[PDB]
This record gives sequence, C-alpha cells and structure tokens, in this order.
Amino acid sequence: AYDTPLGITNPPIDELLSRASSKYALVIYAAKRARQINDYYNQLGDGILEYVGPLVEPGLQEKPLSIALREIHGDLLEHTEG
Amino acid sequence: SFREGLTVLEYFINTHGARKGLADTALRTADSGYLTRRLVD
Amino acid sequence: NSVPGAPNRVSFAKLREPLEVPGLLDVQTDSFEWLVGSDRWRQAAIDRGEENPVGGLEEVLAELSPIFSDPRFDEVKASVDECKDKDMTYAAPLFVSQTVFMGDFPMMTEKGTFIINGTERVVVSQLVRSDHFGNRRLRTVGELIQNQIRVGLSRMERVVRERMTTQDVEAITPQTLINIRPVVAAIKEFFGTSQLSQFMDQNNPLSGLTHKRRLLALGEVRDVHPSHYGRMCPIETPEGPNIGLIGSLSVYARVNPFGFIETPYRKVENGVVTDQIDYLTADEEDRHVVAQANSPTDENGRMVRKKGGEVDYMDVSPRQMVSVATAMIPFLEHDDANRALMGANMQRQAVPLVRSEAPLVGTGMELRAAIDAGDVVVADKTGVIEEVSADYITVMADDGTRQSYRLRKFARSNHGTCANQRPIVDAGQRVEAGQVIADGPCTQNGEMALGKNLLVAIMPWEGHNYEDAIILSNRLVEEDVLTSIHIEEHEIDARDTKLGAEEITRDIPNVSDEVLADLDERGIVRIGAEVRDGDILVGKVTPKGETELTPEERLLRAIFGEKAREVRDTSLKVPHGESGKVIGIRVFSREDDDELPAGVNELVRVYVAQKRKISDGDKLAGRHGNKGVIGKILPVEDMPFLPDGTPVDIILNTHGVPRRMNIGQILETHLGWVAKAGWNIDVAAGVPDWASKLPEELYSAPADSTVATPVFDGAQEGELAGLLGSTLPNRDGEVMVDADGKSTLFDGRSGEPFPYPVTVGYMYILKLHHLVDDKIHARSTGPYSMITQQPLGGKAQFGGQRFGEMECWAMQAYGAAYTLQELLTIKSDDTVGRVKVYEAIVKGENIPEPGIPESFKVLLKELQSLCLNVEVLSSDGAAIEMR
Amino acid sequence: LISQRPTLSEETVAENRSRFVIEPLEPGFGYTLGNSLRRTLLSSIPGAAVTSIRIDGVLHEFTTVPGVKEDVTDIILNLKGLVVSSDDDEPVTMYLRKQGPGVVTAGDIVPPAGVTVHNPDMHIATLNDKGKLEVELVVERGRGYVPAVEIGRIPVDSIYSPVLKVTYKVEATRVEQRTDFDKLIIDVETKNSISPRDALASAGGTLVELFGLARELNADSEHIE
Ligand SMILES: C/C(=C\[C@H](C)CCCCC(=O)O)[C@@H]1O[C@@H]2C=C[C@@H]1OC(=O)\C=C/C=C\C=C\[C@H]1O[C@@H]3C[C@H]1O[C@@H](/C=C/C[C@H]1O[C@H](C[C@H](O)[C@H]1C)[C@@H](O)[C@@H](O)/C=C/CC/C=C/C2)[C@@H]3C
Repeated sequence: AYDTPLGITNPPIDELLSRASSKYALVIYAAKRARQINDYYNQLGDGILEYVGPLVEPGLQEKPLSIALREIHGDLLEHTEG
Repeated sequence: SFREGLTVLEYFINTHGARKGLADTALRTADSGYLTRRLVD
Repeated sequence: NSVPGAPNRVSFAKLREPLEVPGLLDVQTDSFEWLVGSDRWRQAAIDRGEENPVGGLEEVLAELSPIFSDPRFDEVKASVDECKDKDMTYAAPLFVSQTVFMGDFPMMTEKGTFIINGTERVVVSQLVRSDHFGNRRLRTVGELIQNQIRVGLSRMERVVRERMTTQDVEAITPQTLINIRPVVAAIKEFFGTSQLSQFMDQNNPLSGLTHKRRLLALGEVRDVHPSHYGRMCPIETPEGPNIGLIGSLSVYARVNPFGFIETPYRKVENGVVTDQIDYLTADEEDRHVVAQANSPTDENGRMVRKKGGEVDYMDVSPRQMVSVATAMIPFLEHDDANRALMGANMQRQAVPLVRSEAPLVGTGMELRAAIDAGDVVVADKTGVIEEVSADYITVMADDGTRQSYRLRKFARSNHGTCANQRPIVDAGQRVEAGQVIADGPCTQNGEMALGKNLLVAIMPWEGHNYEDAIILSNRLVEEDVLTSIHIEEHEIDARDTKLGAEEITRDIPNVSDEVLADLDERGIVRIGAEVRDGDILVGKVTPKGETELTPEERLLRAIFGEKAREVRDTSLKVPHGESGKVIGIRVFSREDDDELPAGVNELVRVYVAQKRKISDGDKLAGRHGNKGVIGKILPVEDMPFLPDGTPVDIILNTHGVPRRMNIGQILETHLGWVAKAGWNIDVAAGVPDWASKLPEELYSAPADSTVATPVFDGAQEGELAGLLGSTLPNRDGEVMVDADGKSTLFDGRSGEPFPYPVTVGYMYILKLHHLVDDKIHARSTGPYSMITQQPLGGKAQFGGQRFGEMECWAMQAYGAAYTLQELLTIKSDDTVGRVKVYEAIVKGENIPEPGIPESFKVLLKELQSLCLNVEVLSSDGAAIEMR
Repeated sequence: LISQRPTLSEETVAENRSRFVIEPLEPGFGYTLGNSLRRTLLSSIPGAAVTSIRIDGVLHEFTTVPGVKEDVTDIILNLKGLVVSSDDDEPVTMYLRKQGPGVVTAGDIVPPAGVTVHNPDMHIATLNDKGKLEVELVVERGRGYVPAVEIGRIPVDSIYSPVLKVTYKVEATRVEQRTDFDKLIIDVETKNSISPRDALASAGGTLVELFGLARELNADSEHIE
C-alpha cells in the first residue's frame, strides 16, 4: 500500500494515468471537466447546453478540479482524443 | 589546514590564488548561460 | 590602550604596537585641505617640507596666470545640519582690476564628507598610473577635484578669448568677459553624476568609515600584487563582478604629497629593530630588504620580502596589509580569505541595535575604529562636565572655555538606519581630552558594537537549522536584544501644473471621517500617530480638467446630495507592507518665503519610524563570513538548556564541512565562554608550559571580561585549552562546560538530555540589512506601465515578479502550455484579458480564453515603422489587423 | 485564566490499536505533556506478566530441548507474548504439561485461581513424537518493562505493561489569527488485556494524581481553566 494521500496528492497519479493516454491527456481530461462542473453550479451552459455532474458525492467545499480528478479515478467518464 | 595559524606573509600568498577562483567562477556562469541559450535555440 | 577613557580589554598580543594607528580619516582631509590650501597644511608642510607650498587652486592659477590670483573663501553659508535640513549644498563662495565671484565652493566636513544638495556624499580616491604595481599614482580627493577645476578654468579662458575679439576694447571688463557658468557647472557636474562621487554608505559607523579610504584600482588586473603589502587590503573587495577593481586602504597606509601611497617601515640595522619609522614608497621598498612582522625577538632587541620576489627594514607591526574592517575579525589568521572577505563585507552590513552591546571577544580596532568614524562624541579639551542631558552635554574645561555637544537623537541615516547617540558620562565626571562622551549608533563605551553576544550550541536540531538556517530563542524578541529601529522618509510637493496649482489640503474628495481622523487641520498626519498600510500621510489635491463624469455616477450624486467636487484626489499614503509611528514633519511653504524649485508652493516630508523585532527570515551572520536566515524561533521553554536551566540563544548546525573549515568561528565561540565565565589558572609550583608565552594580566580574570586578540598576534591553541580548563562555576558551584568546550544539554521538549555532549559558547553575531519586512512582496492586481502594458511596480508597491526567458524554458520543459500562455498574456500584456479574468474570478465563472499580448502588437508596429510590411495572414482570411 | 477548549478524539486503527488527537493545544503544550503521556502509558499501568520459568530437562543444557521443534531461545519469545491478568500481586506458579505429538497453545496451561490468560490461541510450542513437556512459569504483577536478572531456573525479560508500542507526533492547526497552535497525535498499540481507551484513562488518572502533589501546595493559584 501507499498509506493515504493528503489533499492534492489524492488520487495518485499512477491510478489516474491508467484512465488516459499520457499525463498531458490527463490534464485536459480533468481540466475541461472542471469547467463543466463549475458551469453546472452556475447557469450552464447559457444557450443550448446543460451541465452534468458532479457525478461523485462532492466534498464539503471541494474544488471542481478536485472533483473531476475523483470522477476520472472511478472511470465515471470516458474521453476521446483527437 | 589553518589550525596552527598563518603569519603575515603566509596569508598574503594565499590571497593571490584565492582571488583567481572567484574571478574564474564569474566566467563559468556567463558562458554556461550563453551556451544553454544556443542549445535551447 | 593609549586613549584616555579607553575601556579595559586585555590583549593576547606578544608584540608591542610601536606606531599608533594614524588618523584613518586623513586620506580625505589631507587631500581637500591641500586643495583649499588651509593654513594648517602650510604650517604642517613647512615644518618638514618645502617652504613655498602651493595650494591646489593656487597652483591652478599659477599655471593659468598670466591669462587671476589671490582667491578668497568666505565662511560657510550654513551649517552641515542646516544644509542637510534645507536640502542645500555645504559650500563656501570663492572670489578672485575687476573682482569676480566664481561660485559657491563645496566644503568637506570634519568626517571627510560633502553635503551636495542636502545629502552626505563621499569622494572615493582613485588609483591611476603615473604597468608595474608601483607605477600606480592614486589620486586623492583634493587632487582629482582640482583636475575638474582645470577643465572649468581652461574652457572659461576659451570663452574670454572669443568675447574680447568681438567686444569693443576698453569697453569690456573682467566681469563682462568672464562667464563663470562652465566653472560652477563643472563642479556641480562632478559632485553629482560623477562615478567617484558617491552617497555615503552609512548603516553602521564602520560602513561609512570604509566607504572613505576605499580606492579604485584601474583608471590579471584584478590579481593582488606584492606591492599591495601594507598599502591596499587584498582581503577586502566586493563579491560581485567587481573583485580586484575596488579595494580599501590599509590601516597604517600614508599618502605622500603627490599621491603615491607610502607604508610605515622601521629600518632594521645589525639585527636590532630601530624605532625610526620612515616612509618607503613601492619603489623605495625594493631598495632595502623588508623583514616580517612576526619575528623572534628575545628580550631587549633581537623570512623577508625580496626587492622583486618573496621570502634592512622591519615592518611596523602585523595587519599592515589588513584594513580596518578586516583587522576587526578575531582569529583572522585561521579563516580562509573567502570567508574573511565575506566577514568584512558583512560587518559593514550590520544594523544599529537599540541596545548596542560591545563584542565580548574582540580585537583591537574596535576602540580606534569607532572614535575615528566620526559617529561618536569626543571631548576636545580636558575638564569636567557641567550638564548631562539627553539633548546635549556641556564640559567646563580647566582652561575656562565652555564647549557643548548636541546629540543626534533618532536621526535617519541614508538607508533608514536610526542613528541615536547615548551619553556615557555623568555630572561631576572629570574627562580628559580625546575621551568618549557619548556612544554612537553601533558603539558601546567607545568601541564598535555591531552585534550582540549570544549563547550558541553547535548541534543539529531536528532539521530546523538545516544547511545555513538558524534557530533563535524567543528571548531575543522578548528582551529586544536584536531589535533595531528603522526610519523612513516620505515626501510630497505642491507646485503649479498645466491647468492649475496643486493644493495640499485636508479635505479629500471621496473619504470617510475615520480615514481622515488622524490628519491635522492642514491635512498632514499628526505627530505620534500610528499609520497602517494605505493610511493617508498628507492630503494633496490637484485640479482636474473637464469632469465629463459618468451618468451612473451623477445619479448617485443627486440621490445622496454629494456635489461632484471640482478636482481630483492626490494623497500620499503609506507604501503597501509598511507601518510605524510618525516621528517628525517638515513643512516648507511658499507664503513662508523659504526656497523651493520654480512652481513649488509647499513642500512637506513625513518621517516614519519602526521598531523591528528580530523576525524569522531575517539574515544574521558572524565576523567570519558565516551567514544564514532565521529558520525558526522556539519559545525559551523548548530549547536546549544547560544544567543551570540556562537556555541557549541560537542553535547553529555544523556548516563547516571538512576542508571548508571556517575554523575562526569555533575559536571565538570557546573564548566567548571563557570571557563570559572568567578563569583562574590555579598556578601551583609554577605556571603551565602553555602560559609561558602569555603575559601576566590574563592569568586571572573575572566573569564577563572583554578580551582582545589582534588579528595575526592573538591567542594561540595551547593558551586556549588552558583557559578552557579554568572556568569559574555558576551559583552553587556546578560546572557548565568542560575542557572540550562541550556540555550535556537537555532537550527542552522531551525533557531528556541529548546523548552526547554538545559544544556551547558565546559568539558575536550581527543583524544584516537584508530584512524580511523589506523583501516580502505580493501582488494580485496593480499598476501597469504606459508604453508596455506589463504590470509595473507601483511606487507605493505591488510590483509584479518577472517571468524571465529561462523560466519560460522550464515551463516548456514540463509541457504546461496553458500555464505558460496564462503567464505571458492574461497575467501581463492582455489589455482586455486581465480585466475579464479578474471579473470572471469575482463572479466565480470560468477564466476566459487569452487574447493578444500587447507586446506582440507593439512588435508589429515597430516593424512597420522600420518599413517592414508585415501581415498576420490567416489560414484562409488573407490579411488581418489587431485594432 | 481560560483556554480555548481542547478536545480529545480517538480513531481506531485496529482491534487493539488506536490513535488519539488533542486539538487545539496552546504553543507549545504539544511536547510538554506529550512525552509525559507516552512515558506514563508505557511504565505506569499495572499488569501481570511472566518473571521466570523452568522447563524439565534443561538445567545445564543451553541450546536445545529434546522432543520439541522450537529451541530454548525461540520457546521463551513465545511465552513472553503470553498475556495473563493476575490480581494475586505475589508470584504465582502456573503449570503447563502436555504429552504426545501436538501443538501446545497456552490453553493447555492450567492457570491457578486468580490468574486468567487472555490469548488461549497463542502458539507456545510444537510437540514431537511420543514427547511430553512439563513447563513451570512464575507470574507476578508489575509495571513497565523490567529486564531479566536454583538449578535450571531461567529469568526472562518481563513485559509488565499492557501497552506494547506508543509513539506521538505534533502538528499545527487552528488558523484563526495564530496558525502555530499545537495538535497532539499519540499512537498506542495495546494487548487484549485492556483496551487503548482504558489505558489512556489510567495513564491520565495517574498523571493528574501525580501532579496533584504540586497543586496541594496551593489550590488558589491561577493556573488555567
Ligand atoms: C561599481 C562602482 C560603484 C557602485 C555604485 C558601488 C560599488 C559596488 C561594489 C559593492 O558594493 O560590492 C564603482 O565606483 C567608483 C567608480 C566606478 C564604479 O562605478 C560603477 O560602475 C557604477 C556607479 C558609480 C557611482 C554611482 C553614484 C550614484 O549611484 C547611487 C547614488 C550615487 O552613489 C552610489 C552610492 C554608492 C555607495 C556604495 O558603497 C558601498 C556599499 C553599497 O554598494 C553602496 C552604498 C560600501 O561598501 C562602500 O564601502 C564601497 C564603495 C565602492 C568604492 C568604488 C569606487 C570607484 C548609489 C548607487
């Protein structure tokens, strides 16, 4: 085991890299999803779009980027690379 | 090995070489940054 | 020693100092006095010199006449203090058929400085060649000033030649032909802008002392030369890319009439030291073989430098090659030149502490260096004190004369360091001439006190004193031992402008009565008021053009009945991150005639002081080049403490790796404990063999005794361990340190002792000018430059950090394309980007896509101006423009 | 004087392992009482353990015991793990004697009235063919950990205290205006004779009682809430 992660180090990058191609794809992967979540808490997505998530049970005041990372860790979303 | 202490003349000679290391170290950093830029370039 | 009120500081010197240290402030005075041609110089030179000496200006006219003679010099216009206050130049007008006034002539203070426009400047002597080392000439302050006058006079004669031809003969006079503008403008153009004219570096008395005496080497080339022995100090030079170019003068160095430095030498004849000390220039040095200072002389009477090489005349003493700053490092012979140079530089970087404690283990220069710096009050004539007050001191000399000395009280120095003088004498005290009456900023009882004596333990403490970090006891904060006052000066001006005249008034456009609560009736902060970051110091108002206000603002104007005032707000607030009390206010008005630059009506300056507790992050250092920041400050409870319960003050890790050494530091630490606890050799059946070389006086010494170990002639290893053996116990008689200088310390947290004995002692550390309060910067949003829309460091503060080219490389290395783009666009040059980002952040929306950085847009414009038709072509959009 | 209400929280690591936290403490009370707690839990809780034992067949033989796979040394280490609560106070001599090939698992030892073994599944030894083993072992209550000090009598190290391993660490929390408030973390692994919670109460009770000697000098002083 790896004991337990504290804050930013959770979830581990290794368990997250299995969900995407490279560490870079992981970035855009969670980045755009964070933009999606924060739109949901606001009025999203203006015209013709409806925000989705949070798929996982959000923390107390968890940051949307921190939510998109847990969602990717649980395979709750799939992505396609261009 | 300065444990015994150096007399007046002994310390003068030591400065002749010690100052070359500080000046020579000034040229080590400049060119390395000028080389690293061309490398990156 | 040899000074009247000198404190008792025993010395380990095995050699007598034959020649007293010369007035190490003479290099500046002699040259300027020779320049002006004072009667004291003529009287001093005539006694043992040419009977017809010519002053610098007198010599200038001698060569110029016939085309001028007998130039006059009236008494100084205003006093030094009066000049520094009114921001004028300490000068005395000079005069020269038709009489002519040539202009106000700057004058040199007793401290060897000049007041040029209210600031205390110091001219640096230049060492130019008259090839070989001895070929160096060395221009003195007075001489290189005269040369600047030559240019003024000569070009003045070039104007008179042209004027007399066109002008009618007999219809012109010296006044009509002489246009002294290039003369007065030549000296004003020197003391200012000139590279040899510099603002006196004075955050401690020693810094200003070494600023003078310091010389330039050029008019390979940086390397020291055999000739530099006893003349220029090779151990003192900047660490930056100016090594060798700059050097401070040696202690006993004396300059000859021309400028060729001379060194004191005692000619040795028949193997017996002759007390006759003669001047031997660089060239004259080779004529007679020079002997080494440290020489075996047995009782009464009794390795030498060859004429051109190494290893007739004997050296006057050790440390001839050493300078004042270098000669104040105890155990200098043990530290490497690098650390010694580092040590000297950091000694002049110390700050004056409120208490100013003298070093427990010092050398010899402390007393001489302090009184010669000029920052200590000296009694000119023997006598008795009549009054002693915090404001002034008066002495009733037996002669009958009556001298008084006004004390600098909380006077701001050139870099905000407080200079406060303390009287050390009482009412009935009988004082001798040349004695010390009041202590300067970094002085105690007459000798330099640049730091404090602290209890040290050289053990690594749970990683908090890692690499070069340091941990301190909270006692240094509670007892204000490392607390130093710092004064700041702020200024504002009211002048005439394009469309109106500025008016400094209390009434501010849009403000509450609370923010103006601490302002006076005129609008300036009241004395003694506490000012936080952003508070108003002076309320100034300047005319604003056509309002053309926003309707959304006019509506609220009528709603709340606040008439849109006429002009704009221009108040002087405290810079971000600053705070303190207001000490004084200086108001210079126009109604009150005064004298301000054309257009200026009123000029006021506020002085703010700050009591800086020694804070984690500040930079401390000893005299041996050892430096480091304060990594943590533990409460006195959880701190390694001796069996007495006496907590240690600072915990220093073992910085000195093998070979690196830094041996000198370890020595003064042990001696520090010796001097703090006294000693007694307990002589029984003679004295130990190690004390044989010692002179009687250091045999017995009480607790807290000060010691002096001159640089090369100081205490020796054997003598040390002996003093380690003798240590007077504390109350109860227990012993705290063994013969190894170690003690079993108790961890103030666990309570259990540290398994091994730890080295403890007293080391003299300094507080360096690098301070956290001055170096901490943070910025969310702030001002932006005009030409380039990049974040500009506002004069208040909020300066942005630079993301240089190299950092960009590191950002590209990570592949963080977005972070890089973010830095070079919305965080800087994006005119509409950074505003929409701030907007998006406040609302909580996503951050928008970056735009075009203004830098790039400016680039295209620069190209077009160069006639380069550049077009940002789209994939299918042909040409495009920014707009 | 009044403090800021430090609390006592407990997180259970295992059945006999739990960590505790006190939040927040005033700088720097974390280390003050911390080391004293670990010292009190470890060497101030009463408990019974084995003092000395004698095994039939080994009087001058040092290395081996015939008919048993475990050597002399290895056999002792097993018995050291024996946890038994004895309220008799004085040294009681229990007896364990099993024959024939098998596994002696403590449950075979007949405890005299007043002593109770708490780990009946403990593996003491393995038995060889047609082999018997009679073991006599002394058990007297004690405190902390007393090292080891008649023919064939072997003194053994005595693990008197129920607490087996204790460690503590400190951190900083409670921002507010001052962010250097102490948080005390203590880690205690206990044997099944008593729970980690009870061990803390005993250690805490003995401390307050021990520090009551300075309080009795004057109960009017200010101290803290
Ligand atoms: C580099 C230099 C002067 C620098 C401004 C300061 C020297 C830096 C070396 C160092 O401190 O490590 C040279 O100065 C002269 C002519 C050529 C050079 O000028 C140069 O190449 C560049 C500038 C020369 C003169 C500038 C004058 C004005 O620029 C400002 C205002 C005017 O005076 C300057 C004040 C300088 C005082 C310095 O004093 C030092 C500490 C600080 O560096 C400063 C307080 C003290 O340690 C003092 O003991 C050392 C003085 C240097 C002696 C050198 C004389 C030759 C201040 C920076």
